[PDB]
Order: sequence, then C-alpha cells, then structure tokens
Amino acid sequence: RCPDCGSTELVEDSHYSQSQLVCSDCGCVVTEGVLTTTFSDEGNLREVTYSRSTG
Amino acid sequence: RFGSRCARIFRLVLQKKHIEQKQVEDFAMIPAKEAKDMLYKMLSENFMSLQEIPKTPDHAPSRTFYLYTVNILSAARMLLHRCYKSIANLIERRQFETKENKRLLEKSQRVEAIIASMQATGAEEAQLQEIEEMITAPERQQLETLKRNVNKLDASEIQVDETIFLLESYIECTMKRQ
Amino acid sequence: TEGRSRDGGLRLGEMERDCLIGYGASMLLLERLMISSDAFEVDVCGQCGLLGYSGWCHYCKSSCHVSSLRIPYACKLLFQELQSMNIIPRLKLSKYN
Amino acid sequence: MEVKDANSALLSNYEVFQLLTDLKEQRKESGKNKHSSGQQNLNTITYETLKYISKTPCRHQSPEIVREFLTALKSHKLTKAEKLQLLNHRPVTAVEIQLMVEESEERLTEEQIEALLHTVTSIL
Amino acid sequence: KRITTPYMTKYERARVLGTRALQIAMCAPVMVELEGETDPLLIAMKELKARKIPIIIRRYLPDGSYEDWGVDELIITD
Amino acid sequence: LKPPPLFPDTDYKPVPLKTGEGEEYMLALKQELRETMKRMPYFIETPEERQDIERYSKRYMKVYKEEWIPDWRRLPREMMPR
Amino acid sequence: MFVLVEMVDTVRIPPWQFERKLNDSIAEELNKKLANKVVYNVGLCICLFDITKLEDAYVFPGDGASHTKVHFRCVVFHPFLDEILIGKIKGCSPEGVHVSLGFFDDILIPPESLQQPAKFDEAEQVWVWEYETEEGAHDLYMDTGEEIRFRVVDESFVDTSPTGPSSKEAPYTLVGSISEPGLGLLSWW
Amino acid sequence: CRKKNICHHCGAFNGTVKKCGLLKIIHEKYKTNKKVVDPIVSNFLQSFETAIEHNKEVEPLLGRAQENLNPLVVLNLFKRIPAEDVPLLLMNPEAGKPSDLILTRLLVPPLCIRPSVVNEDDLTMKLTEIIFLNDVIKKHRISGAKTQMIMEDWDFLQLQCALYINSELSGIPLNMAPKKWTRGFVQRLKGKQGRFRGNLSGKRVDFSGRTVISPDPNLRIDEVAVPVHVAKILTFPEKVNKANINFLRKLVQNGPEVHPGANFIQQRHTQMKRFLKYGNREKMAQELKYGDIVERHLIDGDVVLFNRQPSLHKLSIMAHLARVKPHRTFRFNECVCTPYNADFDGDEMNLHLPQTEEAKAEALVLMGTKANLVTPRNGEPLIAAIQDFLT
Amino acid sequence: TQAEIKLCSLLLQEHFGEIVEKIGVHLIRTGSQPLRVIAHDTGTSLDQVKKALCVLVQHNLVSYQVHKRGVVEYEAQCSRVLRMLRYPRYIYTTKTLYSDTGELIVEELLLNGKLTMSAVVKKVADRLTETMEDGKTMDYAEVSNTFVRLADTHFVQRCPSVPTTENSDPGPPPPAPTLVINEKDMYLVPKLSLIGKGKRRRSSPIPDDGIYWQANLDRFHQHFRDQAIVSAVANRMDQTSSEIV
Amino acid sequence: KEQFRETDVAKKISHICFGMKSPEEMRQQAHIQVVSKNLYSQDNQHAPLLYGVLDHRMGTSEKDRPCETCGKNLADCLGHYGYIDLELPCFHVGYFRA
Amino acid sequence: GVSECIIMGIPMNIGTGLFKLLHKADRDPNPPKRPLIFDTNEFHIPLVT
Ligand SMILES: [Mg+2]
Ligand SMILES: [Zn+2]
Ligand SMILES: [Zn+2]
Ligand SMILES: [Zn+2]
Ligand SMILES: [Zn+2]
Repeated sequence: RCPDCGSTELVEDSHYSQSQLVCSDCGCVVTEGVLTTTFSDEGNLREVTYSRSTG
Repeated sequence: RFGSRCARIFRLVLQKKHIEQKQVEDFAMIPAKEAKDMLYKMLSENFMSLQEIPKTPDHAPSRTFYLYTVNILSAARMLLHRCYKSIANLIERRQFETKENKRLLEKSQRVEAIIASMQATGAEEAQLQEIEEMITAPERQQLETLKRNVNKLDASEIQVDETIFLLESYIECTMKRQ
Repeated sequence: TEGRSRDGGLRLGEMERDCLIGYGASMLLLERLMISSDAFEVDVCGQCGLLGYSGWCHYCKSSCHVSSLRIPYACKLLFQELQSMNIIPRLKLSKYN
Repeated sequence: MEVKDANSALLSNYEVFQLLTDLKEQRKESGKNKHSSGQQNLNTITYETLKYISKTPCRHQSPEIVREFLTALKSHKLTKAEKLQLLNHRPVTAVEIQLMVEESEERLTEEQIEALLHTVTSIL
Repeated sequence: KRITTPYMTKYERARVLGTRALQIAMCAPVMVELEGETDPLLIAMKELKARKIPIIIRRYLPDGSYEDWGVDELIITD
Repeated sequence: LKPPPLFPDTDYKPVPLKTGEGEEYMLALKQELRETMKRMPYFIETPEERQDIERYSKRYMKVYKEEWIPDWRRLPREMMPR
Repeated sequence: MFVLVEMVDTVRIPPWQFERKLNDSIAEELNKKLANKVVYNVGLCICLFDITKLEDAYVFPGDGASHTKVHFRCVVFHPFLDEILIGKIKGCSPEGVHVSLGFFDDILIPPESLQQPAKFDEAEQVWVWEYETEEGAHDLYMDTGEEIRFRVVDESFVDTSPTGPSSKEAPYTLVGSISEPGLGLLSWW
Repeated sequence: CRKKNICHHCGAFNGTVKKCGLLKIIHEKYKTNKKVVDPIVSNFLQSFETAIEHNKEVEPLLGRAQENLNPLVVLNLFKRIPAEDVPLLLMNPEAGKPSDLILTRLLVPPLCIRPSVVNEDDLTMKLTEIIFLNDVIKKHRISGAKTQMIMEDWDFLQLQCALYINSELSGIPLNMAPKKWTRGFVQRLKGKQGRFRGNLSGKRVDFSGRTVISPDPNLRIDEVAVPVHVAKILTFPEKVNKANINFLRKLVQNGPEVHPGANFIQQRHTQMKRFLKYGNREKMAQELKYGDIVERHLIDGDVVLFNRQPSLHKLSIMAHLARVKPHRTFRFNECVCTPYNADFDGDEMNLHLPQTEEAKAEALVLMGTKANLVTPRNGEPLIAAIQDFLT
Repeated sequence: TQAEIKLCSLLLQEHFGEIVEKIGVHLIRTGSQPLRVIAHDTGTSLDQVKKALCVLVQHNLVSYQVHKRGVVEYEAQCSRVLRMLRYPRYIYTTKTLYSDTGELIVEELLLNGKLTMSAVVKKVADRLTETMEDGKTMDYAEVSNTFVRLADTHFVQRCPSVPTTENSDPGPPPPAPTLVINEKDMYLVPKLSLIGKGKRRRSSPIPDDGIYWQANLDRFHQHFRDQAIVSAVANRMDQTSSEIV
Repeated sequence: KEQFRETDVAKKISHICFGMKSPEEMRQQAHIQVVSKNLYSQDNQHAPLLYGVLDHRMGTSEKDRPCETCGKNLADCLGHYGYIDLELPCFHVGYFRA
Repeated sequence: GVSECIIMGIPMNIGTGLFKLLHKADRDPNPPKRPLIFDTNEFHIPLVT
C-alpha cells in the first residue's frame, strides 16, 4: 500500500535503466534500485545437489 | 586430576625414560582403548613430551616412533603459572564478593556503630532491641555466609602459598644463575 | 554493472586518475570516484577503533563512543576481509576541524 | 559540547529575574516563526520560570540595594551560601533563622540573631 | 607583512567560485543585482568580477603559520 | 547442533580443605593485616578534592596529619614534599 | 541554587542566516540547542548566560554553511544538599509527598522526612498529620497546597541512554526534609 | 644475536632451528659435530637403547633425532615469555603479544561478502570441509586410534588451513595435489582484477555516455553537440531558490518527455521521490518550495567532461560546454582534433557529467578548453588549424 | 609473565591503592627509567609520582641507581612484589620461635619497611600496651633481648648504610646518596640502655640514628625449607629419623 | 523532560593502526559459533541450519529475507562475524616466517 | 599521500586542496562581558585562618 495515499495501485516500472516501484495513483517512489550477479562470476558458477548439501 | 592409574602410567614413564603405548599397556594392563586415549589426554595437558625419533630423515608420520619423554623443569614452571592464575582469580572473587556486598556491609556497620556508640556514656537500654528490627537481622546469616566464603577462600590461598614454596624452591635450585 | 546486455557505465581507468591529479583539481576526482560510484556510510566505535552497526558497538556493549562516517563501499569490504584474516585495522579518528 | 567549569559562580534570583525580563523585552517583539520545537521549549521554560519568580520576595530589588545589603552583612562573618539564602528567602522570624545558620545558636547570639532579623526585614 | 605572491592562483579562483556557487545554490543573499540569470556559477562569476564575494583565503605555509588575504585584494588576472 | 553448557560436568572434584586452630590463627592474622595497612601515611589515598560549597562545618571535621618524611639522607635530593 | 557554568561548543550556520550579525545568530541557535534540557552531571540548563569568545568561521568543503567555535557560559538549575527551598505540592503517595517547583517537579518528601506522629492515612491517599496537644489528627496536606518550606537532603542523576541496537522517569531526582520545626506549611508557623 | 650460541642467562646451549620440511620446523640442539662430541648429544643419543632393541631401523638413524617443534609445544613456550623482551622483538605490546601469534581460533567472514552462489562460494566449501575434519578427528581421536594416521590427519588439517589463506602453494605431494584452481584471499586481493588494481584505483561511474563521433565546424572551439536522446537521460539535480523558481516550474510542467523537462522531484523534508511520469497534475509545480531539488534534463550550457579512451597525456580529457542537437552522435569542431588524436573513421568517445556545483566550477576553470591551448611538455600550441583549412 | 603482572597489580591495589598500583605496574612493565619519562608516560602529577616512589623505596619495592650522564634510573624488583603473601608465614614462624615480643618486632619491621633499634623497640613497647593491663608495665630490656636474639639467629638483617659525605665526594652532593651495604656489621645490633614504660592509651635524640634494619626473608625461606625436609622425613621413615634430620 | 545527548557524531579519519587479534577478544567480537557441518535443512524448504554455516545471523544475500542479528535487508545489513574453535592448534602461513 | 586519500574517499592535499577558506562575516570577537551583581570577589574571605 502507498504510504502517501494508502491505495494499492502500485505498479512496478522501469525507467531507461532504473528498476523501481511507483505508486501510479500519486507518483511516489517506494522501492528502487536492485542488486544482481555479473557475467564475470557466471563462468565460475558451480552446483551441489541439495541432498549432498543436506548431508 | 586423573586417578591412581594416571599417576601409575606417568611414574612408569618417569622410570622408563623412553616407551610407547604397547609397552605401557603391557607393563600396566591399562586396557586396550583406555591407555591410548588417556595417553592422548595428558599429552594435551603438556604433562608429557613426545620425542618422535625418525625411521627416515624426512621424519614422516609413517616413518617415526612415538617415544615419550618427561620434562620436570618445564612442568614445575607451568604448574607454578597455574598457581599464579590461581591466586589471582581468587582475589578476583574475594573482591567481587566484597564489592557486591559492600552496600549491605556498610548498612550493617553503621547500625553496629550506633549500637556500640554511647554505650559507656550510660545511655538507656531501649536501643538494643529497637535497632535489630531492621532487615539486616534476617540477613546476618547471609553476612556470615559471605564471611565463611572469604574465610574458605583465604585458607586455600594460604595453602596454595605452601605449594608455591616447593615450586619456587626447586625452580630456583635447578637454576644455576650464570 | 559492466556490459551492454546488462546495463553499463564506463570505467575511469587508472590513466584518467592520473590525468585528474595532473590538472590539480581535488573535488572533481573525489566526486567522480566516491560520490557517484559507491557512496556508502558506516559507523565505528572510537574507543576500540573498529566498525560496528546501527550506532551500537557489539564489541563494547555500548552506544556512547560510536560515530558515523562516509566511506567507499569497496574500502569497507577491504576492512572486512583483512579482519577476516585476523589482520585487524584498528582505525583512529578525530574531529574534522 | 564540553563543560569547562561546573562550579564557577552562584547567582541571586534578582539577577535571573532581570535576565528573564530582558529576554521578555526581546520576546513577542516579532511574529513567532514556528521554525522548530525550540521555540515552544524556550517559551515554556521561560514563561514557567517567570511566573514562578513572579511569586517570590526577591522581586522589586535592585543591584545597589543588594550591594549595600551585602556590604553591611560582610561584618557578620556569615558564609556566602548563607548570605545568598538570606537574600533569596528574606526570613521574617527567628524560628527559620535557627534552621538557616549552621551552628546557629553556638555561632551567633540571640541579640545577633535579632540584629540579622532587623537587617533582613529593613533593608529588603 | 605578507610574503606570498600577490596574484590569485588558478586553484584559489577555482575553489572560491566553487564554494560561492554552492552557497548561492542554497538560498543565500546575493551581493550584486542580477538581470535574470538562473545559473549559480554565472552569478558567482559576476560577483567576483564585481569583487564583492565575502570569502577570505588562508594560505598555510608548510611549517604551520598562515597568512590571510581578502578575495578583494588579490590581483585577479585572466 | 547445540554447543554444550558453558559448564561441563566433571567427575573429579576439588579436594576438601583443611581446618585447625593453627589455620584459624593464620586466617585471623590475615584479617588483621588486611585491616592494618590502611592506617598510616604509607597508605597514600587520593588527596581530598572538589569541595561542594562553603559549609561552616569544615572548621571541625577537617582531617589533620603530619607531613610524613623518611630519613632523607637515604634518598636522592630530588623529591622534597615541602 | 542557580549555578553558572562555563561551556564550549562548535555550531553550524546555514547560509540564509548570513544577513544577521553572527553573534546574535549563534546566540539564538545555541539557546534553542541548549535551552529546556538537563545535563547528566550539572543539572537542568535554563538559558545561555553570555558568549565569551569566538574563533574563525571556516567553510568546510562539501558544504556551504560556515562552521565556528564558541566559548560561552550558561545558567543551570542545580540545588546543593541541605539547601532550603519553597515549593507547591503536586500529589501524595505512599512513598511520600510529591512537590512541584513549577518548572520542575521531581521532588519527593518521604514519610521518613514527614513528622513521626503521622505515618498513614485513613485509606485516603491525602496525607494526614498528627500532633500532641492541638491538631487532633485532622490536618492534611492538599495535593496542590501552598509553597511549603523544606530542605533538600538527597539528589541523584539517572542516565537513560539508549541500550542495544536501535530499532520514562525524569533523569534528575531530589529528596526533601520536612521534620524540623518551622518546615512545611507556613500556616503552622 | 645469532652469533651467540649459549644463553648467558642460564648457560644453555641451543642449536640452530631450521625448517625440516614443508610446514615443518626442527631444532638442531642435539646435533653431532666434527669437533669434540658435545656432552648434550652424548647424553641424548644413548637414550634410544630401548628403541634400538625393539626396532633395528632406529640404530642407523639414531643421529637424525632432533628437537621437533609443534603448535602446542611452541604456544606453551611463548605463553611464559617475560614482558620486557617483547619490545626488543619488534612487537608493539598494544598491538598484541606472542601467544596470539600462534592461532587456535578463526573468524568466518560475514555473508555480505559471499554471494549465495559462487553452488556456494569456495570459502563456504573451505569452512565446511574444515569443520567436518574437526568433528571427525575429535571423535576419532576419542576413539583412541593409531598414532601415525592421527598425526597425518593433523598434517592434512594444517594443510587445508594453509590453502584456505593462499591458493598458490605448489609444494604439495603429487598424490593429494589439487587438480583445479581456486581463489584464496591473496588471489582476490592481488592481480590485475584484484581489489587494488581492479576496483579501488579505477572504478565504474554513472551519469556517463558513449557514441560515435563526427565533425561539425559550425561550433565554437569550446563546445560539443550532445544528441537529444542522451540529453533526455542524463540529469543534474538543481536546488530551488529565489532566482530559478520560475524556470524549474516550466521544466516540471513539460514533464519527462518534452526535452527541456524533468524526471524526478525530492521534497525538502520527506525524502520520498516523486516521479513526473505519473504526476497526474501540474500541482507538483505549484507546490515547489525553497529546498526541493528537481532532477532536470541536461540543457544548453551545462559542463560535461569529454574523454578519449586511450589516455596518454592530461590533455586527453577536457571540459566542454554542451548544446543539444537532433542527430545521433557527438560532434565537435575539428581544430580540437589534435589533442584528442581523434580520426572520425568510426572512433568512439566518452562523456561524463559531474553531480555537484563545486565540481562544476572546478571542471570549467582548470580543465576548460579555452585555458588549454598550449601543451605542458614544452609550451607549444596544440589546438590549431588542421588539413583542408590550411589549404 | 602477564599472570604475574596481574598478581603484582592486585597486590598493590590491596596493600597500597590506586596511584601506587599504577606507578608500580608501569615500572615493572618498563624496567629501569628516569623520573621524567615515568611522569610523562603516566601523565599524573609529579607530586603523586614522587610520593609513590618514596613509599615504595621505603619498603624496598623499588630502587634507584645513578646512571651515565648523571641521570638517576629507577627500577622495581618484581619478585619482592610477591612477598607480602608470606608475611603471615614469617609472623607465625617468629611467634613459634620467639615470644609475642618477637612477633611484634617482626610485624613492625615488615609494616614499616625499615626501622631503627630505638624506633622499633619503642613502637613495639607502645603497641604492647593493648596486650597487658592491671598495672603491668613493659620495659625495652626484654624487647631488645628478643630483637638481638632474632638478629643473632639471622632472622633480622641490617639495611645498607649511607656513605660518609666528608670522606667521599666533598662539595656539592650527587643527585642520589648511593647507599653502601656493609656485611661485617650485618647482625651487629646497635647498643642501647634506654627503657620506657609503655603508655596505656591514656591520650595524655636517636642514639642509633641511620642504623636501619629489615626482615631476613632468606632466613625465613631457609627455615621453611628445613621444616619441609623434616616433615618429608617424618612421613617417610619415622619420627626418630625426622628428629635426626 | 529528558537528559541531553549530543545529536552529531561527525568526525574524520586520522590514522590506521595495524595489528592482530587475541583469541578471547576474537570470540568476544564474534556473534556466535558455527558448529554444524551441513548447509541446509533436510526438508524441502532449503532453510539453513540453526547454528550451521550461512545462518542469517551472519547477514543476508537473498532479497526477500531480512537479517537475524538486525532486522535489515541486503542493502541495509552491514554483516556480522562468527567464530570456530579448532581443537588442535595450528600454524598460520603469513606469520610462519616471523 | 594522494593514493591513500583516494582510496579512503577524502580530498587530496594538493592543488585546490592546499588552503582553507573563511567566511567574511560581520562579527564582533570577544564581545563585552555580561556583568554580575551578587558574586563579586571583594565579598569572599575564607573563614579558616
Ligand atoms: Mg579512429
Ligand atoms: Zn500514492
Ligand atoms: Zn567499541
Ligand atoms: Zn637462560
Ligand atoms: Zn544484520
């Protein structure tokens, strides 16, 4: 719910490169910016089966 | 700290300057799965030193013998360090008890001084019972509890000093001072 | 981020870093490399000289000697790993007069 | 923030009343800006103190009569704290004078107690 | 007396213009009449041309002693 | 999963303490000493400081003591208490 | 009671205040910053007394607000022990009588300080009074009352600093005495 | 101090201590010499009689027996060191003491420096295997097993701990040598991609752009023509004040689509952002108060740093006054070609926009084009006419 | 030696207090140093440092030495900081081997650090007034007899004497007196005949000036070693063997 | 009325002191000890163990989970340290030459 | 050093970072003191001799 207006018209939206969540009812940002992995660690990725992870 | 059997295994080693587990077990029938584990324990206590002669100059674990060796001087030293830490943490507790109880101590000392004061002056006797109605009266047993605790701490400190004499005397005599 | 499939933003490589030193500017290279790259804020306890959290020094069990300070994130990460190797930088701070 | 001296000097209620009156002259002379809680805090504390001292005997005094009172009291070998308490409180009977001076009966005589009572009632 | 050079070094000009532009960005009073320009840096440049900026440089010599010059008495150049 | 109690159980327990008239006398002597070294100038407590207000009572309960001075021939001529 | 204490601090002045002469701006800022609050060591600050010394006004990089340091003195509420004082009542309690000084209210008059003959009431919280010949256990102290005379005998500061990671009693306390003759309600004397 | 072979304090003769093997140290106290046999070794060697009797390989190598050192022995030796010797050992006593130099307890770094997927990071695997070994070795020594392999487990433990710091060690025997590369602490701190060379000195920045370059002589020698599309993206947060109030009102009304417009607002007190796409009204323009900051588009006369990627000398980066023009590539006057070394055969160039008023002033004064006509190598002019103007 | 350092600290706190503890621990952690650097490092008032150091040297906890360039170096012996724990032992053994007069002699000698013959015998006689009443009087004759017996039995040893100024280094005195110990007069008690009846707390010039004395800890330790050996043999073989030992 | 605390803590760095950490102090700093070898619970929730590695008392790296030590997300949590006791003492490579 | 200031995110100590600026404010240093009535020195004399 929008802290400024209490509505629930929030729609996640992106500007040219900014991922954000905007209260479309009144135009008030409430959650913006994110953190993500990179291609440099993509080739370094490994896997452990969950069963082996659980012992 | 370890029972008669531990004192048995060591004094075996004191007489038998160099020895290994199998000889120790044979020589004391310390049962299998008992001697080895205990031998590892008081190894961990630095009460025993491992010589570890080689089978090859690499001194590899698969190419060595685990000969046991004593060191009395180093012993006497870090027992003495044990005692030093001993006297300290006692004084810590004696002081901790003193500082935690200081509030009740002073509350009882002031009224005791009031009772003791103006006694030779010939004041009336209507103060002995009238002062005792305070809450410290059902706390005198706790004060005596503290007192015997300090007493019991102090006696051990006195005794510990009696060991210290033997330790300090021997580490001094074995020291040539050159 | 780096790529063009992902979002980008270019690099101020070390040659530019010298260029900016060369002119004799000082706020410009501060701005380019700390305000607009990884600006971040932390807190430290002046008594023990080591970072804590939320104005509460978990080491000292107190909130009196704590203070807040601005620092590039990559530098904060450097302090953590070095502490992780037991190499503790006990930093020392004072008034900014 | 750093405290340099916690016991530098002591003050009379007349001085603080004079100070508060000066501030009041610097008060309500312009529209309150309502910029921050500081306005309310200062107004409340100052007005509360003012109203408290509005019901005190120290009122209507002046620096020179206080100076003359203190100069006269100098000869009585009282402690400064006692002197200030006299000026602040203006005792009117000897019963509180007994409580007021340390060793009141031993240090000072009945006639000296009467003289101090006369001094406080007349000068103040 | 004062020993340093009497001209204004480019670095001093840069930091003075910067800090005055920042001060005028927040609603500080402007010391020269403006004709309608709405960019802080140009207002600050005009003020300096009029030599009215209220900023005093403090030149620290290496040992620790210092010398003060008002921004109106340095010889400003190109 | 769960690290133990901070205080693990131990089979061997401290050997019982001694008692006797001699030990009690030594304890009494220890109490006497800890009560004694507080009562001479060698027990240098912090000098009195930070009076609150000019109270009249100070004329009476002021602590008076002699300026302790050892045999000064036995010490360097650099720390005169005056 | 009133004490004047020396004080030093550093202050920031936002740029729009430059029009005013600097001393008055720093004075009003310092007042709002200090006034109507208590110090854990010296008591309750009332208002600044005077500004003694001023350093040079710096303009730190990254900001346009001039910084400066002040030496100044302030007046603080800090009564001393065994001080005589007159104050209104504010409420009775089993642990004593609460007394109000108008601008301060954390004063308690415990029953130990109260006169011996009266030790409890007729189940009414309004404290009653008892004497030998007159005042036949019929006089009682009103929760407001007059500015009764009393002498302080105890005082304490209690710190209320935050504890643990982020996300009511007054910190300054006093005790009074009313046993001695002449103390209490002036109607008695 | 190495010259002294006996302890003057207690007369004790001590041998050289030498690394007897990889991560193994030995004390040469009990060493025979070509000179007269020392009494210490004479008494030491004779003590192996029982071992010689039991096993026949003792006698041929009875002289290889020396005083070996291990973490327990060492630590319990340094815990007794007198304090006054510490300063001579170049130890800051406030920094620490010799006993903490030998380790018995290890930190574990916080999760914030290790992602959920490196599946888990090598550190997590390293820690898990270390603890696993710790549990098995404790319960298995509690099982009272053989000597040789208990200490071999000890050595393996030590080896893992060493590798947990440094992944570059190459002295491991063949039969347990690692078969793949892994990143130790030094690996990620050092190297071209390490912290120092990769992230601290030079780092990525935002409010930046990149594109092809083409000429445009109809501009002064101190300008550049940024395209509209990039002008709509890069912004500069202005503060509302008594001089520029009307201007920012016109920008707010134009919205985020017409060019001279804005993209966000922040309120003086409420730190929440307001997004002009969903403004729903122009009343946001009416409610401007002194203190709010408007993130306007880049407009004419802003100051933007221009830079050519292979920088060699400090004249490869300079500050130009921008103008917005409608095509899709950065354009600037060709007399400025010589410093940058550009060639208009398909190159590309970076653009940066500083985000402060101090940095704006600084870029204009020190870095401007008009103040950089002469190179600092010898004072000659660089920005001069080029081919086809000379003709 | 951190455990020992802590033991020193807490013993100084118990016996002397705070400033004395501070100066003591600093000195044992720093070794021989001149006064000025000690006062600098501690940062406290030089009067407190001076007072501490003189009280410690009075009880021989610290020593001072003339050093190169004429500076005076001040050093503390850590071992001596571990001797007050055995004061009950010394008092008990002297009470066992000597009457309560000897016990009081050792008590005064220990708690005063050093004393002269006249001072110690007078103080013991004065303090014994709490022990005898009903008109009983105390004369220095028996006190002197007990002390000379103690000194002869090596339990009490003489302190080092100051050098003679008119015989050595005439003119301006050196920074420190540089005391000299004499061995031939080690147990040579001074001679006196003064007697004074103790004042029983009614609340209504030194012939042996400079001849200071102090308890012989080595003799006490030797006696303790003998007792331990005798006890060892008693448990070992027999009481008769123990008596032979 | 309330006791006054300072409202600003602005300060500047002056020096960096390097050194090592004593084990009792290292334990005092650490929040908890990790004791379980395994990583995730046997159940299909993939939850981390109570006192195993990856316990969120250490921090967070999952956008939808807050930290246990402090109720803060990835962008807000600073990170928290823990410790492991080793039964048998060892050597440390960097200091081995020392 | 310049590099250290960079990695620590503080201004370097050369170029525009070599001098300090002051505000040319209209201020009166060490203004006349507030005068006092009660506690003037002449009226205090220690009671003890
Ligand atoms: Mg090209
Ligand atoms: Zn809304
Ligand atoms: Zn801390
Ligand atoms: Zn030695
Ligand atoms: Zn957290």
